[PDB]
Amino acid sequence: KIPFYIMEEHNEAFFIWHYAVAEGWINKNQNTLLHVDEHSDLVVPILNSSLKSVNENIKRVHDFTYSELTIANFIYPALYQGVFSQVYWLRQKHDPKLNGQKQLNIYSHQGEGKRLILKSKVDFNNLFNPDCKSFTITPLNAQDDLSSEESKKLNKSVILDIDIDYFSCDNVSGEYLEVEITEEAYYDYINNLYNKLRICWGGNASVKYMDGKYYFCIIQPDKLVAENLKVSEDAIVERIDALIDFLKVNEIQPKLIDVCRSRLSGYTPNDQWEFIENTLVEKLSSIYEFEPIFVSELSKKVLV
Amino acid sequence: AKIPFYIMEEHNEAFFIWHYAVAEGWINKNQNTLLHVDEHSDLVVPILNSSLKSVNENIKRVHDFTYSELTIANFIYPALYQGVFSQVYWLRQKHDPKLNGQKQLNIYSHQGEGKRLILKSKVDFNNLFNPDCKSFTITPLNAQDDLSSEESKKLNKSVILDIDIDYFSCDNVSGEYLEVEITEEAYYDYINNLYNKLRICWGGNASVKYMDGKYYFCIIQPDKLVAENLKVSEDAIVERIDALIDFLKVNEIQPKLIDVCRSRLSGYTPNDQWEFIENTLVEKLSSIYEFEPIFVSELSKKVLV
Ligand SMILES: [Mg+2]
Ligand SMILES: [Mn+2]
Ligand SMILES: [Mn+2]
Ligand SMILES: [Mn+2]
Ligand SMILES: [Mn+2]
Repeated sequence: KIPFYIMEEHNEAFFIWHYAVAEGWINKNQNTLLHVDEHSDLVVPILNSSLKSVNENIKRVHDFTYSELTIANFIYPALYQGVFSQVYWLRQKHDPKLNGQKQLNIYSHQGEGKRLILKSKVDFNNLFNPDCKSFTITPLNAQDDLSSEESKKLNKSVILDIDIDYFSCDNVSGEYLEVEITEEAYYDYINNLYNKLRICWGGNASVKYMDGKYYFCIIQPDKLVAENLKVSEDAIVERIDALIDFLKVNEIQPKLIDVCRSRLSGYTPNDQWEFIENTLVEKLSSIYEFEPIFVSELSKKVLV
Repeated sequence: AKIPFYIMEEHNEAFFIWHYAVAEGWINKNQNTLLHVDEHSDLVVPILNSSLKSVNENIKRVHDFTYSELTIANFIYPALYQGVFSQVYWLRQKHDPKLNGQKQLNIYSHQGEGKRLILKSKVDFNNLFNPDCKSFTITPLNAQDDLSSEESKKLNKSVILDIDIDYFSCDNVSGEYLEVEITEEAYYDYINNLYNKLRICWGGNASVKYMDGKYYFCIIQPDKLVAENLKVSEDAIVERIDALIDFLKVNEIQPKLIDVCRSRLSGYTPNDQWEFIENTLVEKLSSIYEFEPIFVSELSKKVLV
């Protein structure tokens, strides 16, 4: 049986990886992240906690995961800790400019493990620096014919990290961020000349009134440049089958599989997420042996 | 002849002052130089709800737009798109070493509507004779720079002296700190729900706080202690004001309009220094220029009548 885990939001993947190392399902380091997602999740985080200290025990990892980790900044931390030595990002259609391997290195400011710094060329000072980790991020497609040399390089301690929004996505519902505010806060935003929030926070940011309630729209997606990434149930099935073929052809045997719904964040359509998860698990069960366990089960063992 | 001199609280108000200066005829409609003396570039490209073509119609319209869609960092490119300035010179204490020489840039609006601004490094073939497309330069400067006669000649044309007092002494941590009053429901969902969208999207870059029976959502800097401190001493401030006054004398700068921004309500200028910086700056500017400083409120007064 392959360890198989399902989470609501992607930051939880960090907790699952460290749990797997603790139980010994995957190795301490030199693992491969097969990151199957519409988004790269390669935001370089600044953290309050040192990633050196977070690693010590699983209870500390759990608290960090649901505190400082976002749904787009959870990979570079795992790379800085040396959990993965190479990342393969699988997408429906990649940007044309970005193609082939990318030789990168990550270190923290003054070795504190708080402010991560990304570089293409390894600095002379970071030569034989334990803080500095070298790795490669590669853009792949499910329809890519992979060479015998490239196939060998990918197939080393593989973690199959799948976000359901890979198959069908809604960036408009996903990007949109709001918080309910008081009438006093709403009024000051519009009418106060020097309301810091209006004149210091740009983009599409706004305040709105609905149902006798007030909201600060922190982030509104640009609907003019928004692509229609929501596809039919047939297109989803086709896309899931294409992933199975990529895994079959490259003879991928994961040491850990994790699935992210991304339906509470709204990136996966709310009327599809059940169909995509159910169909994926069915299709994954045809080539792999596993028992799907919800991430809550891991939390309960840690909290007690 | 006195130089029109206007003091404002926040930098978005500069846009209003520039268009007022055009309407009165203190400066020309176009081909002005923006001498931008500030710690921050204020070169955010804004996507707007109002067309910048329509905003320019009358001064009331400009005033409404300034206190609506503008931020303290996106007020320059709208003025460049409207053709108010043909070149910007950014005066900073210490620039990025990579940033050298004049940057040949052009700005145009999506479909010529004047709502969505698009910034480019080279003029697109379609925008070669397009009157919606404006060509300009943005150049870094230092107060210690000795300009050539060719350089000084190029720069010293219809100058607007645009000073943000955060150039002399700055606090980016105080300036970047934002908080908004939220409801009980919003506060307790953030606290109890692990999948609350504010939590999972922003993590340690945001937080919530309870103060005097009220709830706030706060945008915060993680590892705040390690963040840079640009707050300097009064002596350093005086030395830096003298350095500017010397640069203005040496290059024989005679501004058609001076505007000063406090940035103390936004908190970019330290609250214990802003009065000292402003008073010293105005005192040492009067040693090389003749003017009577007027607060931006007096301009707003006339428009709303
Ligand atoms: Mg706005
Ligand atoms: Mn993801
Ligand atoms: Mn995703
Ligand atoms: Mn400014
Ligand atoms: Mn400034």
